[PDB]
Amino acid sequence: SSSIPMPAGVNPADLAAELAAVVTESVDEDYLLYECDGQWVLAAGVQAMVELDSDELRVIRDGVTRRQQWSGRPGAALGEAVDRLLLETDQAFGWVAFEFGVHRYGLQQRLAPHTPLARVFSPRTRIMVSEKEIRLFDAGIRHREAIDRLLATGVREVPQSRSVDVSDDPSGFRRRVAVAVDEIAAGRYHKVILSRCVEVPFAIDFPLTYRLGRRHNTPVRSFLLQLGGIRALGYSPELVTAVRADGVVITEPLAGTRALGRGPAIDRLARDDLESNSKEIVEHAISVRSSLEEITDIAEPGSAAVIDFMTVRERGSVQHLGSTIRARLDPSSDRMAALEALFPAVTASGIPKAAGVEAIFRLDECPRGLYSGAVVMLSADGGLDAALTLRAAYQVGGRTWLRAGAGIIEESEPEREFEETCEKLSTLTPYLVARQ
Ligand SMILES: C=C(Oc1cccc(C(=O)O)c1O)C(=O)O
Repeated sequence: SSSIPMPAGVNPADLAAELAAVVTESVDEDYLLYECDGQWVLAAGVQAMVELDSDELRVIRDGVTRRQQWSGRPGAALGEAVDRLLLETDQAFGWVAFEFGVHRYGLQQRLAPHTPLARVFSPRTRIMVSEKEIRLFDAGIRHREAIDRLLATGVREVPQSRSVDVSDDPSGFRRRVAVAVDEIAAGRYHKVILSRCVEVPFAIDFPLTYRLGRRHNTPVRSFLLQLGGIRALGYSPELVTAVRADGVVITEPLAGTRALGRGPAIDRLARDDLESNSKEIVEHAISVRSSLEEITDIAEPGSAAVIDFMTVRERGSVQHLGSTIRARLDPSSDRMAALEALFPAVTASGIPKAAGVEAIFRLDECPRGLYSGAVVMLSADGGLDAALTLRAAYQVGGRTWLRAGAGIIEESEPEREFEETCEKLSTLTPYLVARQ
């Protein structure tokens, strides 16, 4: 509801991130930038905030915090609070923790009090950036003036990045991998994704880092946020769930990994290896089966289908085997129920789910929080778009970190699994812009 023609030699990702940096800073506000199918949506300012925790639900608007106790499904509690936000505004944005998906698998009591499950907000203003134009939704005079100043200033040149060491293992990932391998060999579960955090020993400039890393990655979705004391950015390699206004539900499971970006002929050899490797084919097949079973739980009988099976999905520093699972949302179900059914992603949890999710509580640094959760965009028309939170950097308090994991199966070796985490961390490590 008002538009500005997109400038000549300006990329949408660069202008969207610059608007997020410069405009929100001049007004000192929180925001969330979400990239979805050629559109960069900047959700600027917080009109109301839904905070879902393990023990309480809070809705915060114009200084007033309303508290509620909730029981049963976290999805039903969040759904009720978000539908309310959406009666007022067209779109809501936020993040859903890994911990949101534990209730389905009987692990609710394992959550410590005040464990975040989700943060979803109604923005005061939305600025939508595409190749076509810049659209303004409910932008006030002060914001419009700040936008015009940004367009006249132009985009900042991105400085040289600063390197980070990913070779150290302070959290004993190699040790934790060996424990999971022993458990799988004993028949406890088939696969588990374990992870490790990597401390970034300097403050980074989130918008500039986002810009730099975006030039070198091909994610399904991307985000940049500053929300409630959390800064985060990511190049999501997978849609965990999308629910369209017409009832169509999609999930894009990934399983299997090879390095990418190492040179054309090297990348082709790795691509050919991935597509013919029995170990990778088996795991992908098993994951697509698990994913189909989950989507079946919320779909119209017999509406579930695999529309893309076992194809190479290129993701910057890595390439994965991917499938697309499509269904029709059953009338007895809803968008939150679909999210819960597909949560946490099989890709970043384990198989069987209940045993794999429980192994993560024992064998990984918990709560995972944003990592392996999702970044979400919800619409008043019933839409839900949820990007899997992998290939992301975070800043909370005075701490900046990266996080990456690997799929552990019976044949897994701690050394090769550690190397696999290095490949995934390389989606970001060469593009970290130091804060100036
Ligand atoms: C979990 C991470 O990445 C992954 C993505 C897709 C598949 C796998 C897998 O192991 O089959 C995988 O490990 C991470 O980037 O932290």
